[PDB]
Amino acid sequence: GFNLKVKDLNGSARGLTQAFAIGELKNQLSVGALQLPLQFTRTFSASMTSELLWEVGKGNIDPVMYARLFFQYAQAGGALSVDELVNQFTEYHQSTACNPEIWRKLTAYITGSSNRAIKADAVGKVPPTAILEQLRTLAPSEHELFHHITTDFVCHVLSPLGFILPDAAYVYRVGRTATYPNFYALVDCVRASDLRRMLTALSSVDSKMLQATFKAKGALAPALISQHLANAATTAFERSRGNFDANAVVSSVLTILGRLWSPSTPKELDPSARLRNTNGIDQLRSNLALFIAYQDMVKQRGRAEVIFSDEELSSTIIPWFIEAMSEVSPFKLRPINETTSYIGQTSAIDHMGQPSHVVVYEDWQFAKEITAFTPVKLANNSNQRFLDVEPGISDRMSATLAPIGNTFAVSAFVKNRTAVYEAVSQRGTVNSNGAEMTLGFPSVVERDYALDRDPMVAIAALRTGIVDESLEARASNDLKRSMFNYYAAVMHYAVAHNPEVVVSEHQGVAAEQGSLYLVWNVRTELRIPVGYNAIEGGSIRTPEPLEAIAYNKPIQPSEVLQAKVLDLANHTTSIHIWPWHEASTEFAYEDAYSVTIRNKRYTAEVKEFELLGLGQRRERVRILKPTVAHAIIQMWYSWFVEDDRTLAAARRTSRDDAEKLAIDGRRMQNAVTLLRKIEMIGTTGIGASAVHLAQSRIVDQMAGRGLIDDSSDLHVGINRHRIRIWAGLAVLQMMGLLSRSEAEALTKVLGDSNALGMVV
Amino acid sequence: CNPEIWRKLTAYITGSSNRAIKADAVGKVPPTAILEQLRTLAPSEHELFHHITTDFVCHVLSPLGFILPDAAYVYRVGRTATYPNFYALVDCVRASDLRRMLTALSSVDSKMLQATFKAKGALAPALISQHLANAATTAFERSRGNFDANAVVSSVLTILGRLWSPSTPKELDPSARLRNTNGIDQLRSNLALFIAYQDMVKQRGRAEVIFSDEELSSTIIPWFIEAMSEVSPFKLRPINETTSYIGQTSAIDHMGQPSHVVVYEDWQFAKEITAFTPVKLANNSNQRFLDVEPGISDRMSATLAPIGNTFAVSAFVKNRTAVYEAVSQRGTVNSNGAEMTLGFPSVVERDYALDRDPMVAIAALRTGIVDESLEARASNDLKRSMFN
Repeated sequence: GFNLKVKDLNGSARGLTQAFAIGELKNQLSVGALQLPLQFTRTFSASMTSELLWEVGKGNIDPVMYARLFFQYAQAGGALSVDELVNQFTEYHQSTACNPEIWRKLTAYITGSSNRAIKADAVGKVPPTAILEQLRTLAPSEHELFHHITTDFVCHVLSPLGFILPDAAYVYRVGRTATYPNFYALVDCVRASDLRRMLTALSSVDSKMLQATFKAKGALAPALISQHLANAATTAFERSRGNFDANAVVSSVLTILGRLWSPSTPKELDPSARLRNTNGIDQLRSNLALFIAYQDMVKQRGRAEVIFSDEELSSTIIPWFIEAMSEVSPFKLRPINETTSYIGQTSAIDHMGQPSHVVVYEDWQFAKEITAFTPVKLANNSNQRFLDVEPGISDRMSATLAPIGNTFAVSAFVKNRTAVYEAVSQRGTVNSNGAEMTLGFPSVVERDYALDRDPMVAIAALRTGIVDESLEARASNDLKRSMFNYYAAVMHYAVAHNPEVVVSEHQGVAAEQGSLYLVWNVRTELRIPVGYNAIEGGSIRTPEPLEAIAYNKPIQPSEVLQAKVLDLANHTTSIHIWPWHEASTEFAYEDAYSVTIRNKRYTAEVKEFELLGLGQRRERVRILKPTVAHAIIQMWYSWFVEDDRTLAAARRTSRDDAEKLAIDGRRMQNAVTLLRKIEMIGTTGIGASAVHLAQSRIVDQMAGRGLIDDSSDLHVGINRHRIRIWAGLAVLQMMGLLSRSEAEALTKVLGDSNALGMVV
Repeated sequence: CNPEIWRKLTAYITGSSNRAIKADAVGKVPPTAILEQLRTLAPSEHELFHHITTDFVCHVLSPLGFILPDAAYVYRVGRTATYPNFYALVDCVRASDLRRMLTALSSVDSKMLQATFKAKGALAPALISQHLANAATTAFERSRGNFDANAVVSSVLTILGRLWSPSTPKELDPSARLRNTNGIDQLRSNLALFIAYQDMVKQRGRAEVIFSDEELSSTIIPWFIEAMSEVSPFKLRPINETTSYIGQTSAIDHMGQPSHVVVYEDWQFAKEITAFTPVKLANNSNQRFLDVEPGISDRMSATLAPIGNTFAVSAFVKNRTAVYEAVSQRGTVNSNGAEMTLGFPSVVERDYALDRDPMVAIAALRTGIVDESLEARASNDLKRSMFN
């Protein structure tokens, strides 16, 4: 729901300038006339709208799945980086799998003794679960993943089918992932691929015959295999060497695509026609994701250096950079046309006419369900849980959910956003300071609501283009990353609609090298109110993807991009679980409605379960945070408050008496629309149940403390609408939809301009 | 559903955590011993749970070899609140959810567990740990939450509210098909279900339907009836025979109109008062033998007989009517009219049972207002009593 003034970008939003992204913060902006062309066919983007449950087998040790999960773990909530996540695994795996001490202890626990060895046609089957039970005390690992990966390794090598009962069911949730590939995120793909080879090393053609060597002619003596497997797990490990640094893979490969993007390729080295012939590099130089990534890297690094095992090596080794990008990563490769299918664009207009107001949007579908579950622990000290989804609460909320999606729909949003911008006696204009641009991108917003950060601080950073140096490392790192996701999504919609482009170098700050940037070309009408450009010939070259987008015409979105509920129901009811806690929420709500009647104040307090009409209260149940839905509402919220803020500063700065009568106009007008919206939700299964409980409790308080006859005032015009607005906000809050802190700053907005018409 | 736990207790009976032996030597094992383990394995507050799982295992464990069927365990079924508050109804539906839950555990397939391993004889133990785990899960996964118990009662009473009412609005009045559904005749004629409606709509302020009707609740559910028929302590009675313990008697003036009217429950006192000393068999559990030691019980019971004589309800109503008269008759509306007093020990006994002052409930009746400060369980016990 980010609004911006297109004329002055550096002022309006510094964060979305390409000028910012390549590292020029000076008054100077990219020079419109410079050199060399390009066309982007495809890109690397993650999936939207996907919540998937992945079982981890008996065995089977899927070397990609784990490498995929690791990413989801580092992503869906911060745990360091997926690079730092791997070298943690190596230390665990060395301290454990390579150490015969830990093997002696756990082989003794299974059967039959630590010292004595018996061929034992007697020994019966064993559960995989008890070994983890052993391992939690044996290898007090933070990330409970590791205990499975080692496990089903042993469960792979243990199957003559007697001793191993290959029965357990364990599942992990693959959720929404950040869409676009930050530089270190690429590094994170390569490091995720280091893992791919590692695990497909563990389960091997020789790991299957370790079983078959001891399958003949029957049972054999146990005490030994504690020392052999201990090194056998090292043999697959010592054989897989880190070799080439994943940081270095990406550092060098990017360096070269930038050398062949640039119009300046100096004397010494321009790419070999051999490496130019390498498969896929046709689709790589035409990949935009890689381009924004280059900008990212050279901005932070300030140089690009090469391993020089090329001209040969990276032509033969690696393409596997592609493999890292192709299989392991959530970033799987797409045609650039079909990546933006969820993005529309629409303008307001004047008579002639130029657009007064241009709105870029993502079509999103709300709902379907809101899941409510109660976790159950099977064994102590662990995150192992069955999640019983307890419905009828889930349903009850889902019912109240349906109308919200209706009244808050993005379709509904763009309507109420466009038809408002008109000013007195038309006609325009560049007056009022030109043509505003607003862009909702819930896909980006969802990341902040998932990582439990206030999205508004990121939005803040966009306008200013600076972050507070004070806040802790992990905090800014979450911010910067999210701040990238905006910029990225912009240049994808920006590029997808005008592929003909120019790459050009920069003077440089040091000057060391410089960053390569983009300029567009677009056909349009003659005379421009819009942000500075020549325009010279009805076509215009522009550096900033905003201006390039402003010159487009209305677009229909191809797909609805329906957000989906996770199925706890069919699976988890029988199965164990992932890192669920941070991604969900304790289910509790309290609120109170107060009012003054006849110079006396009454107050009712309400609890969450009273609102769903049940008793008494169940504290154990939790709700899965609906991170997406909040982001859509954010789009509305972010419009209401930020306009009100600037319009206040607009009315002060407006000297003209005719201009101010318009300003305070726009303020009251859309404020009632907001009121209309909330009041509507305030009438729902919950909302009236809320209003009823409230009023019910006030009167019983009015009977005791005095005469009841005063209750007539609760039914008065104003008090009747009052309780309704509150209930509306109160119902949104007791669902994942409204922060109490944002609703406070919402109500004040409803009160900063009087914003109550009695209106018969 | 947890196989680690099943392994642990199967190992605990005999003979080892790892090695599995058919073991025709192994003799029987006591159920009390399985519970001793369970107190450490699944530390629940309500010890009920440990028995219900227990005799599931003693049901699937009876080729009769391993289980020695020797124990004696007893529970006290005492006085219950008499009438079904709205939320008590929800509690009935929720209990029949448990009826189907358990009747799932003891099954035609839990019984073939006897018949599957009856062939051809004793078999290796390491197996049955994983078998039972899946056996109890199939019983669990088969009983699904299905219908929300609140939503059941909400909607079934709501439609009963629709055909009781003189206002049956334009939009929806019951289908004659569901109107014909068996038992709905005794449902619209059920008094408890009516005061329950009043209860519900007082708190809720509206009545909504699952809207699976017009069809569903004609076909599903009657099972509301099933929940109410079997499980519940509230079992269905003719309304003529429900008030059988209630008498009524009036004082009078000369003409005369009643001066004083007393409604009462005939109750008989005594006979005995038991005194016991609890003896613990095992620590950490509520398991006790209770040796009732008489000569105290007999001594008090001896003193109890005369209290019964002097306090019998009969003597109460006798001494109550004869007081109210005033000089030279005649009435009246003076003295503030004709008083009515009604004792209901059945109701008061609940408060003395729940360790509450009957007088605080009584006070709430006269005023009709409760203190909002006091804690949840406290008021909830009050309102529940205030309903009774």
